[PDB]
Formats: sequence, structure tokens, C-alpha cells
Amino acid sequence: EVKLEESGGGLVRPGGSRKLSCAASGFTFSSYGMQWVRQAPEKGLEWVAYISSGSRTIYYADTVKGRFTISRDNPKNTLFLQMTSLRSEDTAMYYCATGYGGTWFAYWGQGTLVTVSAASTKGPSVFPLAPSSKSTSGGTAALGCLVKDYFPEPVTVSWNSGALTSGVHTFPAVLQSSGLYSLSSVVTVPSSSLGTQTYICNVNHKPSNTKVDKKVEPKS
Amino acid sequence: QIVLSQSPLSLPVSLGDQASISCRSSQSLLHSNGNTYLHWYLQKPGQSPKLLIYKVSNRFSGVPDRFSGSGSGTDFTLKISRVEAEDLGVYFCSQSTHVPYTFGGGTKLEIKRTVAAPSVFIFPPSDEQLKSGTASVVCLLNNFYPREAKVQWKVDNALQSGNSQESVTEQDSKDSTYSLSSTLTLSKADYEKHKVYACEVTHQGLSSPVTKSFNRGEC
Amino acid sequence: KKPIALICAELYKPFQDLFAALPKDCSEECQTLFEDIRNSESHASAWSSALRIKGVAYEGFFSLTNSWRYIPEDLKPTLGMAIQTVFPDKFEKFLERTHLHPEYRDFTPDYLMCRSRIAVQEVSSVSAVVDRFKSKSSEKGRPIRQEESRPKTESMQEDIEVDELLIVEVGYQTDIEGKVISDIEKWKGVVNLMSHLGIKVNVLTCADNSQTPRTDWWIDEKYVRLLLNSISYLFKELLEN
Ligand SMILES: O=C(O)C(=O)CC(=O)c1ccccc1
Ligand SMILES: [Mn+2]
Ligand SMILES: [Mn+2]
Repeated sequence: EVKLEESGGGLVRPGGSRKLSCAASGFTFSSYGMQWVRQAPEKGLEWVAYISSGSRTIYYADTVKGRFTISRDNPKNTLFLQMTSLRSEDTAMYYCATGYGGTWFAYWGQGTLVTVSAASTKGPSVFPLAPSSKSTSGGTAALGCLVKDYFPEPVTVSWNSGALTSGVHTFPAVLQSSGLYSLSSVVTVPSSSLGTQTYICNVNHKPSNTKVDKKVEPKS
Repeated sequence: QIVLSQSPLSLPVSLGDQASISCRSSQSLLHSNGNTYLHWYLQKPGQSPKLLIYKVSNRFSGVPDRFSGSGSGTDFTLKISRVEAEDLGVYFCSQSTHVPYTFGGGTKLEIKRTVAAPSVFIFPPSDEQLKSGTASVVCLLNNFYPREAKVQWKVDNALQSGNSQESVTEQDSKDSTYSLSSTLTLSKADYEKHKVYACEVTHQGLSSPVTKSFNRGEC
Repeated sequence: KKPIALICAELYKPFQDLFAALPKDCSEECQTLFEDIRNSESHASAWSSALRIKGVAYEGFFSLTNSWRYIPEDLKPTLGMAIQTVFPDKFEKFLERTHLHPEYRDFTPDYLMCRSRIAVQEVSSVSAVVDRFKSKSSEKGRPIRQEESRPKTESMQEDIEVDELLIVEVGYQTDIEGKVISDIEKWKGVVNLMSHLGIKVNVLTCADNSQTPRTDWWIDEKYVRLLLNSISYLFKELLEN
């Protein structure tokens, strides 16, 4: 099976530099052109760079010309992207791709996130959204967690260590003017289970090594 | 500098019906070598894009045969003969005839379902956050369809602007609804200056706009 | 004080070394030219004959260096002959677009090759020739000019091959910079035409002169010595007397 695996993403200050790699397997890498594509958060796809099999022909999107370099190491089945003079507008998921026989994107990697920002890494404050009569509909109560002011982006939220999945809605984060992110996670459960079922939202922020477990209880 | 114009921007479609998505090119995509490098992709929520159709009408190996593409020159069309639940996502066209390779803006395919009015819930700020000097009031619109909805905050019946943010989930894969959060953030001092905190929600599934409110010093 | 015929005597060995190493047709044409110099009654005759052998011999050594076939001027294909034979489906449009520049059809480069589609010669790879020209230019500072046709802003492709031409101009003259500048200016118009026909062509031009260090030429050093020991000395002795 054809597979492309990007690495090298992470957090970069504006003006800084970062080198992405993409490991290719399952096909004769050295016979095929390779590409980088990117997608800024909540936006569309944007082609970045192409490099021919023998590195003879290289193309660049105009927005990265003179800043990014695409290269490859055929004996190592590895595609590179060297990023310099990075700007906030380069924040994106970066995918490497190939046509395995053409200039279309037939195979894509899982992508790697590059965040270009001068905000400092920060774990979230986690606050309960307690169930009440103002969050009860019939035999259903809503509850949740406010996951406030974290950076950079990757945050994962679960409930009761993942046992609770039905009716969970974890909202996409919002980049705040401060440069930090915030989101909430909510879940609707039977009102009969309040007082008998414990509800804990599990908040994992790997870029800061922060893990928070917040018990959400009815407020008295 | 080929510009690819997709239409429609969003396509609600019932399960089992046909969908048709258009992609127009600002110049011809006929290459001098005789091929036309216009291709179609699907990006499911939270996944990387997937190729569906390459060079106008060649279905990529293993792609279900409900997907097909046609067209020539500057006018192209992707058809889904019979829409399934897994087809929820954003469809892109893209061209590789000219450098730079360019994408369309995306067409969001939406699964049609019956109208579902939002359940509206409100959460006052927690005591922990309040101790820290800030107050976030969260308003939740749960499990509604279609996506269009207006949400506004009033504090003591004064409309608020510049201090709230909202977020919307992707269309749910099992029940095809949306959920929406709106967060009003006040300073502690401003919060303890007012009594009634009200979320006003307008949606076509409701007989009239709903105001969900609480009084600060009440439990 | 030396008779021209006697000048050819003193350089017997240098010119016999030269004639033995050149390609056959090249060697013969140079030999005839050499007897024209020996039997030259006027000083303009000798110099003009010497100039032809400078150009013909160098081109012979360019063919040897690159393992290309030396082509006598009389057998060299024109541009129109190349479009006619390599791109016959586009020849009629090639004619219509050359109405206002009919001399394009008759442009005759030093080498008119096509990529092996397996009198236009064929070569294994055009890009390989372009790369080795670009390498020496980048490495030794040798002036080249280089132009590739390109319809609109088209990308190369990996799913189909197209026929393509390599057009190469070479030479041996003092004004190296001026040679490549005028060559690529001559061929620019046809590159632009080729772009509008959807025909892939590369044009290369380069030049050597006698002051280029012997390791840095577009021809093998061994060939540089043969020219400098023969044709170049003959030019010095023609002047002095
Ligand atoms: O000098 C060169 O580099 C030439 O390639 C010259 C050439 O084509 C030519 C053709 C006919 C008569 C004399 C020179
Ligand atoms: Mn010539
Ligand atoms: Mn020449």
C-alpha cells in the first residue's frame, strides 16, 4: 500500500524557519514527482510546491517563492520542505502528496500542523458548565466544560475517559485576539443520572504536557 | 493564475438523490499534450483529502462508481448518482495543466434531514472562573437543522457586541444536525453589575425567537 | 618574410595532427580548405579560408566531445524541415504563423536534434544536454543562453510523452558574450512561435575563444590543444608576414 508520512510540524515564531519531511513507502518513490499542499484552519486547499522525480523541475506557489525550498532524497524515499521567513499566514496543515503517475494528488499524507505565532505555549484553564434547570430539556440535561486560553492548537477532549460518547459535541476552537484558543465541549445525558453518574471531562493539551480532569456537578 | 469557480457553495441533498457540482475554469485546461488536467477530491471532516476523479472523467482506482466526472475546456461537472451518508464533506476541483496548480473554493455537501429546532441551554459562569476575574456565559444551541441561525446576547435587555464568539460543529454523521456554542465574556466587575443574562435564538424550526435567560444572583 | 605556402609547410605536423582527429567529413573539408590556403594568391583569400577552417574544425570537435554526428553545412536541416518531419500534424500551422517571418523556416542551427521517438539527429535526453550546459556555465562561469518554449504557463506532465527539439548553436570567436546574446535573440521569435504551436523546444548557445583556459572549453582539452597548435598559429603567422 502507498503511504506518505509527514513529520516536522510544530510551533515557529514569525520570521523563523522549519523543515518538514515526508517519508514515502509502497511505490518506487524515485520515479515520481512529489508535492506539498497546505490548508489553513477552516479554509480551502492551497498548493505549495512540486518537484520532479529527478529534481530537474521545481515549481512554487507565488506566496512561498524565495522563502520555501522543496527537495528530495531518492535513496531515502524522503521528500522535504524547508520553510523560512515564516509568517502567521503560513499557519496550516501541510500535506505531502503524489500522483503516482501524474500531476494530480492521488495519494496524500495525514498532514502535519505548523503554527506560526509568537504566543507562548499555554495549557488551558478548564471550567465546568454545570447542568441546571436552564440546561434541562424534558428528561435530558446538558453539561460541559469550557476549555479556555490554550496554545498552540492541538487539544483533545473526552468524557469519563472516553466511555461517554453519545451526545458529545466538542466545538472547533476559536483563535482569540489575544492569540490563544478557546473551545467548549458539551454532552446531553439523562436528567435522571445527575447525582448518580459522575461526569468528568478529560482535557489533554500535549504541546504543553497539560492534562486536566474536571468533574462537572450540578450546582447547589 | 487559473481561477477555478465552484458552484454551488453548499449543496443540501437527500440520501439516495443525485448531486451535481460544477467547476468553471478561467482559461481552458486542455494541455498542449492533449490531456486535460482537471481533477476532483473529497475531504471528509477531520480527514485528509481523497482523490475521486483525475483528468476529467477517470475514476481513481477503488473509488465507488457513484462518482463520475465530465466536461471539457473550461466547464466540468462532478456527479454523485446516488448520495450516501459517507459522502458528507467538502468537494474540491483542482487543475494541474498550468503552474501554479490551483483549487476551487470547495463545495460543502450537506445531508438533508427534516427540520430540527435547537434546544437552547444557558450556563452562567463558574465560580472558579469568577474568582479569576473573568465571567464567561455560554449559550448552547443543540442538535438543529438547517444550519442558519441567529444568536444574540442581551444583558439587562441591552444588546451586546464585541464581547461574544460562536462556534459551530460539523454536520453530525449519525443524525445530520448541527450544534452551536455562543460564549459571552465579561469582566468580573461588569458581570456583577447586571442581573439578567439572556441568549436570544432565532431559527426556522421555532415558532418565534427564544430568549433563554438567568438572573445573576439566582440558583 | 615567409611565403604563405611556406607557412603551411612549417605547420605540416600540427595540421596533420588536426586532420587525423577530426570527424571524416569534417577532416576532408578542412583539408581542402588547407590546400586553398597553400595555393592562396591574396592575403584576403588565405585569411577567409583560415576562418572557415576555424569554424569547421571546432564544430567537428564539438561533435566528438558530445558524441553527436558532425553535419556538413550543406546537409544541415533547417527549422522547417524539422517541423515537417518531427511535427507533421502542426506543419501547416507552422507555415501560416511564419508568413510575416518566412526566414524562420530557413534558420539552420549547428545541431537540430529531437528526443529519440523510439536529417534531424536524435538524442537520448534533451534535459541531460541542457543540464550539462547549465552545469558548466554555473561551475566555470562560461556564458550560455538558454530558452525553452512553453505554451501559456503549462506544467510538465508525467503521464504522457511528447516529441521535442533541441536546437544548439556553437562557435569559436573572440566575442563570446556577443555570440550567445545574438544567437538567443535570433531564436527568441521562434521559441515564442513554438509556444503558440504547443511544440516543446530548447535552444542552447555557447562559445569558446582562444583565451578560455584549456580545461574550461566546450570541447575536450585534447581538441583544444590541436586547434591552438594548428589553426591558431596559422592565424599568427598570416599576420606577422
Ligand atoms: O560561426 C558559426 O558559429 C556558425 O554556425 C556559422 C554558420 O552557420 C555559417 C553558415 C554559412 C556560411 C558561414 C557560416
Ligand atoms: Mn552554423
Ligand atoms: Mn556556430
